[PDB]
Amino acid sequence: STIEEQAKTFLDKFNHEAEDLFYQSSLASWNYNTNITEENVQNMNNAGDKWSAFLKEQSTLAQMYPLQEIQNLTVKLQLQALQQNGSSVLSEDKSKRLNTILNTMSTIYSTGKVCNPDNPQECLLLEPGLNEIMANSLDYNERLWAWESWRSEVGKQLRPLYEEYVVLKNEMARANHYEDYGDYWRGDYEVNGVDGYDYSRGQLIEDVEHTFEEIKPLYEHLHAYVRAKLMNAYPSYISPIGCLPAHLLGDMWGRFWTNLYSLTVPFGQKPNIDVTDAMVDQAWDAQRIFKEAEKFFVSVGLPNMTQGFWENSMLTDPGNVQKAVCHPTAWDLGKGDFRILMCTKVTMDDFLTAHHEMGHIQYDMAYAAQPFLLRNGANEGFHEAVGEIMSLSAATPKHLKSIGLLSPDFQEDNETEINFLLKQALTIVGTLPFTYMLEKWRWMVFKGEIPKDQWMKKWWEMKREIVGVVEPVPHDETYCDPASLFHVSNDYSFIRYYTRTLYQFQFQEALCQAAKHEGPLHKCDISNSTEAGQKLFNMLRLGKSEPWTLALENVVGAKNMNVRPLLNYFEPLFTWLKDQNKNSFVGWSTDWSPYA
Amino acid sequence: KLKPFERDISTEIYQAGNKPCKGKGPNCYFPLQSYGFRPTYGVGHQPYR
Ligand SMILES: *[C@@H]1O[C@H](CO)[C@@H](O[C@@H]2O[C@H](CO)[C@@H](O[C@@H]3O[C@H](CO[C@H]4O[C@H](CO)[C@@H](O)[C@H](O)[C@@H]4O)[C@@H](O)[C@H](O[C@H]4O[C@H](CO)[C@@H](O)[C@H](O)[C@@H]4O)[C@@H]3O)[C@H](O)[C@H]2NC(C)=O)[C@H](O)[C@H]1NC(C)=O
Ligand SMILES: *[C@@H]1O[C@H](CO)[C@@H](O[C@@H]2O[C@H](CO)[C@@H](O[C@@H]3O[C@H](CO)[C@@H](O)[C@H](O)[C@@H]3O)[C@H](O)[C@H]2NC(C)=O)[C@H](O)[C@H]1NC(C)=O
Ligand SMILES: *[C@@H]1O[C@H](CO)[C@@H](O)[C@H](O)[C@H]1NC(C)=O
Ligand SMILES: *[C@@H]1O[C@H](CO)[C@@H](O)[C@H](O)[C@H]1NC(C)=O
Ligand SMILES: *[C@@H]1O[C@H](CO)[C@@H](O)[C@H](O)[C@H]1NC(C)=O
Repeated sequence: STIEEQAKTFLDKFNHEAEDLFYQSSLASWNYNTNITEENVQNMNNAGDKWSAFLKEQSTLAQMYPLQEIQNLTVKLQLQALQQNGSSVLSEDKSKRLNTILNTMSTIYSTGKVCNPDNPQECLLLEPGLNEIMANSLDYNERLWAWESWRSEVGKQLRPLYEEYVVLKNEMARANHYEDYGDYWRGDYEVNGVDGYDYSRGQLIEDVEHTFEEIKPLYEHLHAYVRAKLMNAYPSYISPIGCLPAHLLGDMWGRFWTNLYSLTVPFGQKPNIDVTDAMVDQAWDAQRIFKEAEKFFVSVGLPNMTQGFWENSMLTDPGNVQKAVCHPTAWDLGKGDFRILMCTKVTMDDFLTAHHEMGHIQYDMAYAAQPFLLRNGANEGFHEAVGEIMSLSAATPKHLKSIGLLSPDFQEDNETEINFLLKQALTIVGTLPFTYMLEKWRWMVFKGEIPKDQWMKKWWEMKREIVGVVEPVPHDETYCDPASLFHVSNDYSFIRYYTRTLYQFQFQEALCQAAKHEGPLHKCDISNSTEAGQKLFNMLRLGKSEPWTLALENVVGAKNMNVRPLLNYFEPLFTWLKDQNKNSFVGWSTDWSPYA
Repeated sequence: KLKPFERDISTEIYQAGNKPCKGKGPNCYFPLQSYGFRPTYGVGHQPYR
């Protein structure tokens, strides 16, 4: 034989073993999730440990295969991933310290709490009441104090841990050949070895900056409109032309502006699409919702769910002594097994979440025969975009009218459509500039350009300059404001959602164009469009065997991410915001400070 | 490839690489492998008479 044959046989053996081992680990984790017992915990821990040990030993053995004698361009990528993912370069003490830091961060974030002053008799965690207080309470002073207390009790105690973690990550990057930890994170989208499709790790920063610059007018118009609306509620606490406080965003972290939709609704008198009432009146249960979702997936040409999925996916929680997590998740165990774990209720939001999970499962079902190492998408945002486009297509009123839950006599006009577009904007675009700002801040903290003793000062400068939101109460270097977020606490890439939005909007526009859809873009459906389904399935089967640029071009015909679909989807909303902001100043004033 | 009416069953050491793997070592596996017929398993691991 030759080196190529040896590598192919080794990869096949590793894939066959890893499929079974990962299936066992995922099955144990699913048993723990749907049946929380000590034995299930022990089994899941043992399965995960054995899977990790198998990955480590396989990666260690794979280091004997050079990457300069492969002409398949698929075996080489798999071997490189095996060598770089399951193997370790840091010393034992460094890895132990990093794992200890991660465990401490997870424990402190999971059980974080703060409560009323001068009364430690009773206190509540962030999840039970603090989110409810931030999303429902209208008291400016209490919300400001709660935000300040949470930041003080999180960042002050997380600053040493975050510093140690980032120093260890910088040490790991120094041991590596990449520029820094942020460079390593950006290298996920890097494509090499192909002429005409090569990519660079540093291009992502410039692309994200360009997209943010393009989206700047829409976001600044939205911020000006929100400030003008809030001026009628908190005129003294909010400057008429200044920056909104960070604790008036409807949530602790200020990620999403959806919680303020009810307070600042442009038109509260227009009728709303209430499918929950029709679902309740017509006895629409979880079984019927799942059947309708399967029917919709069949209509777009995707194959129906089989008996294995139905008997493996839980629908409703058994309850009583049995307790399970209600976080909606989709399971990809391999071996032709896929499960959905979610607590489902009769709401439109739960319908959208169910469509999201079903789209993710269908995406996971598109590489059943592909190798285990190739059973994944080229880009981390493609999976989320595929999961979300089905929900976006189902969320349109056309499908609701077709099913019959929406009244056939319902009408659509300027006001309702503008309100829907503004709700979608507050849901999606409300975090995209925040996403860019936080990803850039993580890039700087990983690279180390910003001095550590100036980390907080640069964070405040970025918040006052790019975000356009002024801090109600400042913090010195003793605090760590970003550490209060889940993504920063678990050290996850904070660019997935920004790319996912563009990918899903490009896919939606391309499928609407392929479906010969007519009328405004935001009222489009692909329920009876099989050409769009075939175009999507062309990208679905590619997986990691093809570059992400080629996969995107096969659907939308673009060599890079574009925000033009996003801008076009909200063009009437942009015009309405421009018309409304005639007498409202647009921009952020850095000199002004609420704290004198 | 086999021959008509064959009963080849052997968990012997497969010659996967170029080296004469008469014993054991790296890139040395076995051709015959366990199936694992599971009722939960669907396509690829289902019994057929
Ligand atoms: C190299 O080795 C690493 C591990 O050492 C592998 O990394 C794993 O990759 C998979 C897929 O790429 C990851 O699975 C996805 O993780 C995402 C991360 O989210 C985290 O946070 C959420 C809470 O917000 C948790 O629920 C989640 O478990 C993660 O901890 C998830 O967001 C993804 O969920 C999405 O898809 C599912 C369907 O699968 C939907 O149900 C969800 O709603 C959501 O849309 C998904 O779970 C996995 O987390 C990675 N592991 C780690 C430790 O990060 C690489 O794959 C491997 N590379 C190879 C082999 O080439
Ligand atoms: C890179 O390595 C992969 C893995 O071996 C190669 O894929 C293999 O390609 C051959 C054809 O070139 C496939 O053979 C198939 O045989 C059936 C008959 O059983 C026939 O109907 C098919 O049309 C096909 O010819 C083989 O199954 C396939 N193996 C895998 C695991 O996918 C690939 O060709 C290599 N690439 C290069 C450039 O060498
Ligand atoms: C959960 O596990 C226990 C013990 O393994 C078992 O008795 C029980 O039937 C399982 N299911 C539920 C719903 O409790
Ligand atoms: C899937 O769903 C049902 C199963 O009987 C059927 O009506 C439908 O035609 C099926 N479609 C496909 C593509 O299998
Ligand atoms: C109202 O609808 C008309 C369609 O005839 C459109 O031209 C106009 O821009 C809409 N107004 C707003 C504020 O969107």
